[PDB]
Amino acid sequence: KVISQVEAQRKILEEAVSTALELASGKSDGAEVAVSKTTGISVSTRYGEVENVEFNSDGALGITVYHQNRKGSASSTDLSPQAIARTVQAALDIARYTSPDPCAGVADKELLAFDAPDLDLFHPAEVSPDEAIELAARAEQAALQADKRITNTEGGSFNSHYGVKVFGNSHGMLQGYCSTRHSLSSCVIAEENGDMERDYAYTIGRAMSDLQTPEWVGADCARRTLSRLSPRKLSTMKAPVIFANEVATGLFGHLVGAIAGGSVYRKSTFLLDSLGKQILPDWLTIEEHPHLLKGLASTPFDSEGVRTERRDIIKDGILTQWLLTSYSARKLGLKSTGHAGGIHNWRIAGQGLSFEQMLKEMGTGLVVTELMGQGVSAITGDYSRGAAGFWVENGEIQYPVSEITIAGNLKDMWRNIVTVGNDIETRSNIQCGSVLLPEMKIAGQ
Amino acid sequence: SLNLVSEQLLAANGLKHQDLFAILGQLAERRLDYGDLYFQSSYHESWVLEDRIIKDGSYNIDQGVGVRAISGEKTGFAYADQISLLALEQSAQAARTIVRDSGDGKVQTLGAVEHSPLYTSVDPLQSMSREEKLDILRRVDKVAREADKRVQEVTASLSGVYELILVAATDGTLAADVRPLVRLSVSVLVEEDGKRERGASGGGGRFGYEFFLADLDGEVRADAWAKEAVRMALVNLSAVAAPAGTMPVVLGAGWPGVLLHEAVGHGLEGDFNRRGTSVFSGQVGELVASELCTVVDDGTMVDRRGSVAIDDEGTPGQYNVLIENGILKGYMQDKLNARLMGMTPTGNGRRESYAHLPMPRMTNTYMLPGKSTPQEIIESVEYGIYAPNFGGGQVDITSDKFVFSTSEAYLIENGKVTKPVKGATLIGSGIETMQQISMVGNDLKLDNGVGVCGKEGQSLPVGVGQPTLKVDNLTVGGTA
Ligand SMILES: CCCCC[C@H](CC(=O)NO)C(=O)N[C@H](C(=O)N1CCC[C@H]1CO)C(C)C
Ligand SMILES: [Zn+2]
Repeated sequence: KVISQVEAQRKILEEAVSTALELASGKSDGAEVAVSKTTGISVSTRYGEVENVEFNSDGALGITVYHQNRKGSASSTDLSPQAIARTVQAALDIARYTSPDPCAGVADKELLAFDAPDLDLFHPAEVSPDEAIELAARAEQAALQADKRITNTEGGSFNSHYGVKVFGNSHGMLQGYCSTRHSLSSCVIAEENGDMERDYAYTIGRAMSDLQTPEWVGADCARRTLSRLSPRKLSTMKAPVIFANEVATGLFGHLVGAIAGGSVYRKSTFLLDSLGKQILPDWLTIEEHPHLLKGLASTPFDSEGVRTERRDIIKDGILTQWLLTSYSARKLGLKSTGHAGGIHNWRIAGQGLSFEQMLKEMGTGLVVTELMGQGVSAITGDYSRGAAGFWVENGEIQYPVSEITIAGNLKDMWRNIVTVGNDIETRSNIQCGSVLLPEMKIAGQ
Repeated sequence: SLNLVSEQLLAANGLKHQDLFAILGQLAERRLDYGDLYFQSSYHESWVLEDRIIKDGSYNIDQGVGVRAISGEKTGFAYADQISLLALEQSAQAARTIVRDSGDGKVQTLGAVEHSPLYTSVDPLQSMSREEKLDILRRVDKVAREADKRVQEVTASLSGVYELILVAATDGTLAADVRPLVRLSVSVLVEEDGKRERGASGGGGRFGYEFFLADLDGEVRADAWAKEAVRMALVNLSAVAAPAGTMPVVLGAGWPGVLLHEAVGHGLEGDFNRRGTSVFSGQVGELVASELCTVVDDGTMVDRRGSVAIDDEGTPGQYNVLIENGILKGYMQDKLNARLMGMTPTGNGRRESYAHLPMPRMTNTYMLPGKSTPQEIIESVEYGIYAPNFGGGQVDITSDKFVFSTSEAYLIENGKVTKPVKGATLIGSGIETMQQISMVGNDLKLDNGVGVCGKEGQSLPVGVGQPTLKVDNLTVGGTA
């Protein structure tokens, strides 16, 4: 039945885009309009009882217009015809006061997804609040009952939403798509000898039937939380570092900002001179897969309506391309690569070792499992972040560690990766296993 | 303000006082401790200069209603991006489903009370011409570029928000606010012999854009900040590797008050303490910081970015002493957590918008000044770091571990500030770090009006402050 609510919403959104474009058309050289609507439920439990029930409904329309290469933008959450009219007028008025900028404008017609692919992103569920509560409660209760050292809770949580997005522009593109996301988590607190620790586990997917069970979530939550108890603060040292899979994804994630066209044309990236250079090991390829069916970050077009493409961003260690949008492409004398709004599923294969085998290879060193702070310079690659994780000796985890930092430079870190594990994290945009680096500076006692 | 806001949010949308009664009544059909209606309309603009031209401008509008039903620990919540009777009815009928049992229906009569004005009700978007606003950005560009030949790029942005809110609750609260907020941000890139670095400055508060053209220590504020961004960039360009490990750290006055925001601020929000999940839970009356430390959260500061004439529950902003001479005095609250803890609202019940739940949140968090001069503090260090500016920070309130990352820092060698060092993340335990504060300066200042605090995905304008202070032992995430 929810399919009908979504199809009604989609028709309304399509009409809102067409209305906005027509209102802009006689007064601008170009215009781009995006609208979205997201609806669903978010629930939490505390000690297995309902805590919060939140009903979500968010809508939005944005327009950008261009005249004499001058741009103006406006947005509204109200999608009434009169609100749309006011929004269009506001953008047009702004464009009288901004300066001509020839790199600005609607994306090139030759790059637009006029006939956008169906990526099967929409798997709705009629989950009632009571059903949502029971899933959250089950996850939380499974964590709480795992071990008597679990003495408090931050709850179970369940989220289920559907979305409709429509984009159009003055080249005649008008395409939209629907999507869903569902997730289930729990987060509990353990104590030992006057030390409290918190950790969490979760499952996420586009279809409810892709989720791990509540009991799986709770068991993982408890396992992770209990593993943090009674940490040591390491002494200041140099040692090898494994980025556990869950933070290894973020290690590769820093690449996005460093090869973004916006950073490149402004010369504000440490990789400015690295296009076609080997910045990673010669066996390492980062594959982008924007059209994976049901993919967590799949998209049929970027935020400027540009087609998304299968590309090897890194191929055998070599940086093959920048991540360009229409504006940054134009600054560089290039064409958009369909990266307005970010990256669309990165995949990095393992090199054959399990996490356990990686511990044995390293022998002695630090496993980082959680990082804190920004501490990454876009312009130099300098890296300094707070860390928690585990000390490893004799190829075995010895004790958890916290209240330490890890420091280095991304250029050196990336180039000298020893291996990547087969323990792939599969809940994220970037998916990879654990990553072994030969040395970082660890600050501590 | 209440009559003006009521005319704009209620009367203009076909609503009367008696509709408020009807909707609160619908909530009170259920067995609730509390219910509220939160109305909002807001207007945001931004303008950006880059490559010596006005590149971009935006105008963004939002409005809506949010409705909560609360019973003990429990909150039902629904909202709509429109202010209408139907939106209110739909939202109340969803929110009240948090409990099935009938209530007695006994609500308190709605009645507004006065609160102290903390900022103008004049709309900052309409109070200066567009070309005058753009002239602010043009002057920032010219000043930054003239400051040093190595300046190659300048991005300067101006943003302004005008927001009306009204809140009505089953406990009789009826209150409104009119909230202006403006911000100027400047980013510069410097280049020398193929080496590049960046610097930033800016600020603002709850007033019109004229503030950026007003005098700051004998110069035009915009000009002073343009020069500061360049200065920061050039320092960073010259910086060498930071040392690694535990050492004394002297923090500058102002924005380095991120220390307090992370080390104690979030940990003293009442939601975590009511649940027992904060390291500070049950520690009222204990020594949680050195005896030189008195930390306040102050929502009452005229014109400041982080202030709240009323919070989002209608509670007027307060000067709340959290830590007094090292002793924990209490927590920041919202109405839910105050009731559960047997305490009272403190003026810390804040929500990002009508589309989000309020929770306990900071306003302006700062440490009171002490007796030491900043020079005396620097002179006390044989080897360590002086960090007069930071980026951001983060805390885990359960394990009591926090970080914050330098944006300008120097070695101290033999009681003198010497070489600039590269950005480093500093890490410590909150309580243990506060207990290591051995000198507190006589030079309190707050940040320029730049802070955004995040909690549970909700961003808010928040201030920090402190004098210069010395932390005897803190772990510095350098490489050297
Ligand atoms: C009042 C907030 C104090 C700083 C802490 C916050 C994050 C936070 O809420 N931590 O608990 C932050 O880093 N905010 C940053 C921040 O506000 N900054 C970073 C540099 C200056 C200022 C500019 O907005 C960014 C990430 C938004
Ligand atoms: Zn914060």
